[PDB]
Amino acid sequence: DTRTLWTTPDTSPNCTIAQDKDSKLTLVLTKCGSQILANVSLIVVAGKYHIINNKTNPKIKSFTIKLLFNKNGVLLDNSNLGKAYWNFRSGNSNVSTAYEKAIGFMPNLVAYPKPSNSKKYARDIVYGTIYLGGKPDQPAVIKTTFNQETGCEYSITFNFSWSKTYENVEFETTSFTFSYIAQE
Amino acid sequence: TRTLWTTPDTSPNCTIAQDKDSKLTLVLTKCGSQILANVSLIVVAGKYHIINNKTNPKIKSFTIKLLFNKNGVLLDNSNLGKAYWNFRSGNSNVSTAYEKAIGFMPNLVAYPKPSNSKKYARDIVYGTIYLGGKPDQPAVIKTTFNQETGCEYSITFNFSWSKTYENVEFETTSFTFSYIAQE
Amino acid sequence: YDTRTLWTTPDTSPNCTIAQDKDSKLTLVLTKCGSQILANVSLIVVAGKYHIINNKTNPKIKSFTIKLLFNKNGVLLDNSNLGKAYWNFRSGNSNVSTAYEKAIGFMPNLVAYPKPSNSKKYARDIVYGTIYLGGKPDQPAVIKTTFNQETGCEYSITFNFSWSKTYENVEFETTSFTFSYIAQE
Ligand SMILES: CC(=O)N[C@H]1[C@H]([C@H](O)[C@H](O)CO)O[C@@](O)(C(=O)O)C[C@@H]1O
Ligand SMILES: CC(=O)N[C@H]1[C@H]([C@H](O)[C@H](O)CO)O[C@@](O)(C(=O)O)C[C@@H]1O
Ligand SMILES: CC(=O)N[C@H]1[C@H]([C@H](O)[C@H](O)CO)O[C@@](O)(C(=O)O)C[C@@H]1O
Ligand SMILES: [Zn+2]
Ligand SMILES: [Zn+2]
Ligand SMILES: [Zn+2]
Repeated sequence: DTRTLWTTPDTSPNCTIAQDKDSKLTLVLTKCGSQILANVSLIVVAGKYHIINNKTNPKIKSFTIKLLFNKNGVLLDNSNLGKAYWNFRSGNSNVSTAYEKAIGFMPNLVAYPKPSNSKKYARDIVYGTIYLGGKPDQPAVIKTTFNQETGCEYSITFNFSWSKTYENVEFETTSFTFSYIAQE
Repeated sequence: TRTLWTTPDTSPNCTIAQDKDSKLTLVLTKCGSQILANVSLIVVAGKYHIINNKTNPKIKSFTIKLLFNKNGVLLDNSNLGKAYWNFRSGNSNVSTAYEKAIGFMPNLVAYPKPSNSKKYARDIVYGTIYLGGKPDQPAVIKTTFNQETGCEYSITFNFSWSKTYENVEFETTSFTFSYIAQE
Repeated sequence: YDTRTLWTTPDTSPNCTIAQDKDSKLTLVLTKCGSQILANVSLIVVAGKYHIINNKTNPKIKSFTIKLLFNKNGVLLDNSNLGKAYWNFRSGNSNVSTAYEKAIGFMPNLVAYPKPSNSKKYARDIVYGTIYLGGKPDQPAVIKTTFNQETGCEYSITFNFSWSKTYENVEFETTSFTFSYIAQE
């Protein structure tokens, strides 16, 4: 109702992009009535997307992190984010019990409809720019899409892409804030 | 009572050039002293539906105005229609039109009404939305608080672009901003 | 009395020292929404070095920083650029009668944004944004907000204002920027 659904703010890897637990996705979802206030950042610690080099690897330009939810708002097992520490805040960590329901934290289906025969509108997307290493001249685009995945009831997906040729740049980002209309 | 919105549907509610030619999706959530705001626009017909700058070089901007009285009631003078601007009830509105919404109005000390005194830029918020969800099609959304005359409160959205777009449908991604509330 | 809001008040009375005493008004509003702080910021320089920007006359004037430093209790330290006099909890459009003793719930989270130490420094304690001088679209200036990266304090929120363009006689008064950060409690 007014609680926080988050990933914990530690640096302990909780996310799988290319290989297992290669990244820490810090995501904090806070319910303010009909809108959800969201704060996001990413640290890649290992694998394909850890150290970006577009001189040696020119085709590594984008990747996606998917969060898939069922009818009750529980994170599905096939999401990129691990189910382990995706829960309500208890202090600096989480409560002992994994949550039953989080429908109030899901994106609104009327505002952000699933793919169908009807006309797809752009309002289910939010664009933002974060910066690698905190450097102002190293931007990367974060594209957030609501409810556009199949095999779920609700989805939040993060697409990270860049158009610059980076040479040995560690992929860890500044933080970005956005919001979206809630289901309940 | 914590949310003022246009309804999350796609039923056209806004007049830019011709009558009801657009859908302005605006949600205002009260968070104490600040109002969390989320906004997108879909133009369905008329002058600003399919943008062609190579045919029409002058069509580069337009403004949607919301004008309020002392009680925070929307005026029929505004670009957005009064019919579907109300407090949240599920995925729709309350059956009765609201009487007072001063808590949702932009703070007068922070954003003063037009007057002989100095005008500061802090009553403006700048954002970038994208047409058709395409990253290579940016358009500027300029939000201004309490800068219209003939009303007590106002939130205006100015859409502008500097790129030459050919056959591009004006339907936008969402943008989130906030402002200081009157009470 | 509103304990869910820490602000400078939304007036235009100089409260901040960048180059000379009270040369600016920093309007900052911190609204607590559970474990996230919704923040709203703008800057008006009224006098001194950074008031009227002329980069043709003064090529090197391209940046400045406004620092807010806090102790263990979340009280603003006097060596901060922002004056303590009107940094308080909200009462109407003004502040409460007496200065606050605690505001830990408004401080940046320490696990999320750790104090300078021997550990690996992560970029997530930075929020980048762009505001505009005079409200003109062709006059951008980058606002860089960093959490808990100053030494000599327990908490800190710093605002670095910088620009790349050569501005000639431009009054440094900005549009508003909204962001959020994870709260300590
Ligand atoms: C934080 C920020 O806004 N950075 C922007 C920078 C800076 O204006 C300059 O590098 C001066 O620091 O310019 C860019 O064109 C770039 O480098 O790709 C876009 C980027 O978004
Ligand atoms: C979402 C986003 O930030 N898009 C930006 C794009 C993309 O960086 C590139 O098109 C790579 O896809 O580049 C622009 O110069 C453009 O096309 O006008 C600015 C625009 O704001
Ligand atoms: C509000 C906004 O996005 N302004 C942007 C402007 C405008 O697109 C053009 O001036 C057209 O008015 O273009 C810039 O390249 C510039 O002038 O430095 C970046 C700046 O951020
Ligand atoms: Zn690393
Ligand atoms: Zn259309
Ligand atoms: Zn001045």
